[PDB]
Amino acid sequence: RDKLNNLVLFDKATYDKLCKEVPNYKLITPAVVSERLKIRGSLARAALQELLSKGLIKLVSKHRAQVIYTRNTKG
Amino acid sequence: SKGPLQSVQVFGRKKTATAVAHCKRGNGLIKVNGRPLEMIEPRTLQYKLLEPVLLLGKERFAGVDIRVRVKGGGHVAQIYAIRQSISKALVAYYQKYVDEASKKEIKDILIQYDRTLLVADPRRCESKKFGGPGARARYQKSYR
Amino acid sequence: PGVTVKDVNQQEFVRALAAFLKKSGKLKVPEWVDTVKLAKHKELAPYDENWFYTRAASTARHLYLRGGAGVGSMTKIYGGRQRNGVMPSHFSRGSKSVARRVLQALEGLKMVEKDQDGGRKLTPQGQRDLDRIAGQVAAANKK
Amino acid sequence: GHQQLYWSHPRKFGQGSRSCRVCSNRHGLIRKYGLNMCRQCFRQYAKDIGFIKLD
Amino acid sequence: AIHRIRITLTSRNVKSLEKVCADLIRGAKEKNLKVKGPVRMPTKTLRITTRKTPCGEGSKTWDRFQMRIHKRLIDLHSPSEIVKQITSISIEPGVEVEVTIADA
Amino acid sequence: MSLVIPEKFQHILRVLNTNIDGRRKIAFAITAIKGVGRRYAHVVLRKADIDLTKRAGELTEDEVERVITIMQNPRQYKIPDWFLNRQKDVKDGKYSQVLANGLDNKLREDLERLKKIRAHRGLRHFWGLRVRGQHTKTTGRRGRT
Amino acid sequence: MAVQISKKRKFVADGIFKAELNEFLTRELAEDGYSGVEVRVTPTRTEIIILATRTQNVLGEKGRRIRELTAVVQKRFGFPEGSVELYAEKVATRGLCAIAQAESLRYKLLGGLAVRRACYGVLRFIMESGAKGCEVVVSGKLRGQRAKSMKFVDGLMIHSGDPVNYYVDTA
Amino acid sequence: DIKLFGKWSTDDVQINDISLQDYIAVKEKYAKYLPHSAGRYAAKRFRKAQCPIVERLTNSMMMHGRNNGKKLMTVRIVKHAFEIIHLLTGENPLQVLVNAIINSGPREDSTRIGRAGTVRRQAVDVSPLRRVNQAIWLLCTGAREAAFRNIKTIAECLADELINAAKGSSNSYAIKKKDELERVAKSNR
Amino acid sequence: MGRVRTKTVKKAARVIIEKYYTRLGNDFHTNKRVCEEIAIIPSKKLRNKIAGYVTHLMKRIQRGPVRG
RNA sequence: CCGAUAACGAACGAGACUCUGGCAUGCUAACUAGUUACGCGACCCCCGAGCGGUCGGCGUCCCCCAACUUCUUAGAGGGACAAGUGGCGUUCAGCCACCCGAGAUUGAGCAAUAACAGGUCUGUGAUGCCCUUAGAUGUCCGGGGCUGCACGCGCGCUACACUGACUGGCUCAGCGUGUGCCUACCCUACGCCGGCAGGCGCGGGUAACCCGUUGAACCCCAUUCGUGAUGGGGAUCGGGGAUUGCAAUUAUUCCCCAUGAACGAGGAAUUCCCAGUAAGUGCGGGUCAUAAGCUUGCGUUGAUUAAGUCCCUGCCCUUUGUACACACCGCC
Ligand SMILES: [Mg+2]
Ligand SMILES: [Mg+2]
Repeated sequence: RDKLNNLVLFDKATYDKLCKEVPNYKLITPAVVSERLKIRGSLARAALQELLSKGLIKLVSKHRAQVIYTRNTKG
Repeated sequence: SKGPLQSVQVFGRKKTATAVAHCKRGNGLIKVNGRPLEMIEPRTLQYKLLEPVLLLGKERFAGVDIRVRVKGGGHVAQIYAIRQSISKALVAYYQKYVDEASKKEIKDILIQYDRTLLVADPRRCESKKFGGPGARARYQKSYR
Repeated sequence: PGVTVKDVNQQEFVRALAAFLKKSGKLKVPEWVDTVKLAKHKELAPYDENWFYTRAASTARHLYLRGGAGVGSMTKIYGGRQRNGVMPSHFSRGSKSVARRVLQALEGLKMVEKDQDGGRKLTPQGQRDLDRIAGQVAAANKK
Repeated sequence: GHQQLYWSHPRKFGQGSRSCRVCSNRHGLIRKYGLNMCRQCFRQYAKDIGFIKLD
Repeated sequence: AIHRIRITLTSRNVKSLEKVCADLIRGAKEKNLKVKGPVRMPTKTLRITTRKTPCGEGSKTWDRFQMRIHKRLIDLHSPSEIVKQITSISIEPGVEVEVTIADA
Repeated sequence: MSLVIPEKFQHILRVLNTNIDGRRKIAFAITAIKGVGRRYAHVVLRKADIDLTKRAGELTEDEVERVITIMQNPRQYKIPDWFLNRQKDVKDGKYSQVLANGLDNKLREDLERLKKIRAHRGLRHFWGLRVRGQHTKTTGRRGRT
Repeated sequence: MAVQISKKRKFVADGIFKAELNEFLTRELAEDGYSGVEVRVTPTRTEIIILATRTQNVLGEKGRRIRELTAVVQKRFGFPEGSVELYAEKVATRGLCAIAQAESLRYKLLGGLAVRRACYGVLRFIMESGAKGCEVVVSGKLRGQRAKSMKFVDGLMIHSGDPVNYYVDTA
Repeated sequence: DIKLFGKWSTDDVQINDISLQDYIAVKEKYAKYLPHSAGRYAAKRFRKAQCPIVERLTNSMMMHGRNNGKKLMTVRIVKHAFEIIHLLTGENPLQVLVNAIINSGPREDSTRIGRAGTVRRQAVDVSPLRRVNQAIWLLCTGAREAAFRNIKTIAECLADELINAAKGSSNSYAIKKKDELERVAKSNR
Repeated sequence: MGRVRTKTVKKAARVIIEKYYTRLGNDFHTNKRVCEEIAIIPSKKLRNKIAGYVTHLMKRIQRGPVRG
């Protein structure tokens, strides 16, 4: 536990990492995306609203301090 | 048909926040300071505002025009004042212009859901004393 | 089903009014909108670029809610919490020149006129514009 | 000396421009409601003015 | 006128204020001048909080002094003249009376 | 917008004589330059017409040199007079924002000017004591022991 | 209006006038059995009534002293001329007035009576005049250099609560 | 029918042990639309027993100086936490909270004054009310130090604190402290 | 707790009971309505407290020979 | 308090008392408070509503040209008493629980005998004695000092951050003050100039009439930030601009632009507190020509825990021991 040196902009290694399993688990929040992709978190919010625009992630809450996303329903 | 003079004016209080509901015969609507009931500044307490309506049903509210004015207190004190005022205005209207059978079998739902919907909270404040920052706390003392 | 401004949420209402005021741009926007702070107690300039239109929309909404408000009154609305650094915080008022220039741009758009006594209120066609925008934002929120 | 320096120092304001209307003291004055009375003198005379204790 | 007068009574004690506001209006009723009702203005509470000690040594006890000022307004309105009719005041020490007209 | 990192994304820049972190936003990255703060950075970006929602590392050479020019010469780009640091200079009386170790040597020359004229403030600066009239009885102990 | 001050300041000034007049009358009429002062103020004129035991002594030769005090209270507060009248009233049951009895005790002690006998006489006179109780406390450099206090109390004497204000007279 | 926060019906929630079924207040007589009611629950002893446990969690979640009146903020925190745990688990957030309380309440503690053996002279079992109080306090505390100095917000921290407590995984501060208390009491037997 | 009556109310209650046993009754309001004219009570609180003790003592009297 | 009883009869204190908060759709009263209704209007819907909705827009004590007091105000009154029920109790004094109730323990003020070498002679034209009294220890004037800094301690304020900071929008108070005997110095609406601090004219208010519907903060709703001594913190320090004053340097205060220092929750120790309480949060008064990190009050948000004990620190009563009586900080 020294520092996080989190990425501020995506790269090739993390862009597909985001796109191919983030809309696959139950809880998508900017905090969990940041902590499991080692990115900054403003980047996480921006990426999540881009994926909202693409329409492959379903928003549930949209609160100013706590926004919650989820994957689309299967079946 | 066109029966006039069907109105009551009933107040409710919560921490020096008074709210007067003017219940009146007409189409069913409830407004607070000219604004819709479901539309208030602390929208977290929208359920507290709609609590009497959700408890009793829109049918009993369908024959009343209610306008509520609040000129005191804070935000949540205002919300509690409005909900108490609406409940008390409805029970006063049902006590005067229709039977106390209906008055009682709405008052019981109101009571054994929440007593504060019909009885005001007497606790207001407490004066600060000259030994501490507040009513009971004292300034920190030292011995050495 | 007529719609007034009191039947719509004031937040997206003032946002829509600001957007309309931007798109139909006839304001007297001063030359110092890119430098000044909106109040003495603020420590950064507002993040949004065309904040002047949002502020003018909010002033028009407040004048609809109650008339006769002068520059000092508008600073009383737009006052805030001054942190005062190491000293305990207090309350400060808004920028007098900002409020004055917003009001002057409002009577430049002639939707606001001075009263017989002090302060200024909305003209009937300004009230008409506010109500029309309230109705359209109500329709947008509904459907 | 003469009139040009005996009382020439301004006392149009400040603590030295005000004194107790009873004992001519310059500390602990009460100017509220135009009382202009010392802190101790007010306790002495509050019964006579009419300031009585209720709580 | 054709006169309409206002009489305001202010003092420190409710007993004397009430008895003046009662006997004056009773005299008015016996002297058939229709009375605009007595308006009781909100009480002025002059509060002074002062340290008890004359020294500054002790447990920092503060003595709080209150002065309650109560005032009432009675409007005397008659079709005929008023001042030439009512001349007696019947005012005890303690209470202060002020009479104005509708012009003032 | 939320793309991959651009190819010419330098992680730190070289502005004047100091480096600034390109990882942070542009409005706060150039604040690392002495003589520049949040307000000054925001106003110079606003009058440089650069999107504030992008990092300093993804700016290009033309944009960064525009920022350099506006920072160095604020008067001719409608920066208002009351916004500058060295306003009404004690030496030549010319209104100028100071941007670099020029600020350090200007502070140095002003302090040595005060010491040379032997003013009370200059003497306090020489002795290392407070110069704004603060009470030195109970505070400021860490700077000495 | 602008000429008249507000009600708050007016009542405070009335209290100040009462206190100043009472202090003046205490320091002036001390030997004449001063008991109290009552002011009846009207817009037309004002009446100052001095409750004192020795009315024939507070009134000098053909009212010379009462005229002098009327002129003094005229000039100090600056009333309109002929708008203030000073009357002297003899108190009833002077044994019940703590001010008069304290002044008489002070007179006796200044004369040189033994404090023990003087306090006993004051207490006996008060209880003969008829009261539920009395209490006289004398403190100071009695006997030697070291100070002492002697308290002589008889009858009933409440100390706490509201009724002390209108039942116990203290001087 | 009541639908706390507009959803999450209360009638399906069942308390698995009878020790705390007189002190958990999720049943329909205590089901409320919103966890905010100035009910004077501290006026008399054992009045907090009939206070709804969501109200109790809201009241105990607002601590540490900065947050002593911010009950609306705490209500929104609880609402977001219930949303998160519903998405993460699929069952009733109220059921998760009840299970967390049950698994967090320490069945015994130790208390005395004299010469301490390990911590206290005597091992003493606790009351159901103390179980509920200690469980709520432990859950809120664990969420607080989970959310203090990391990017993960207080809503997610409270959410996964309840998630871990409702199962028992030694990953939650509440049941870690519960196990520590149980071991201390067992040693002080 | 702290509802013990004092001599001021107890003695007055016993005196008015032994004086007006015929007029008094087991109703607290009726007793507090006879008190204002059978006795001069400076305080309403004192009057109603005495009336309550009178009700208690009359219940005790009708159940047995109290010392009054 | 009941009871016993060589005591009987009393007195103070406690209680009682006064103020305060909570209920009174019961009474009186209101153009310096309003409400309802009606009439002019202004705007939306006009598909068609139309006794539709909003208005802190104008009016109906402008005197005939509406009523009423629910809301506000303040007076007289009422109301709560362990009163009713169950249990415990010597079936007494009372205690516990419950119903009905606004309230079944609202906070203060006052407050005994005896004392302390407790504090004030720097509150007094309260004062004994002593000192000084014309080169004054009187008094006045100018300047400086009371701020001065290797250090230690006390009451506090700001923080250490994401339960947050910034930006914008929305939205709610109550105490209480306001133009002066000396005495000069009031609270301020509105308009205009300035980016801000401020300045310039027009008014109102001696006040439920004006500030003021006190558009307070926290909070709420959206934006940016992203775990870094970072957009946390704003100490230190430079330059510049105003305000008060006769005078601002040892910076009075305020404003603007730069510098972002310690500080990442604090050892041993220790303070305060039981319900609208602690705490967060602002606003009045006092001080005030200039001004609050202080204090005294007010309102807003609003809990965790506890209904117990004598363990620590103490207090009261009884018995007991004493070589103490300046009384265990004793004595020896
Ligand atoms: Mg008492
Ligand atoms: Mg910043």
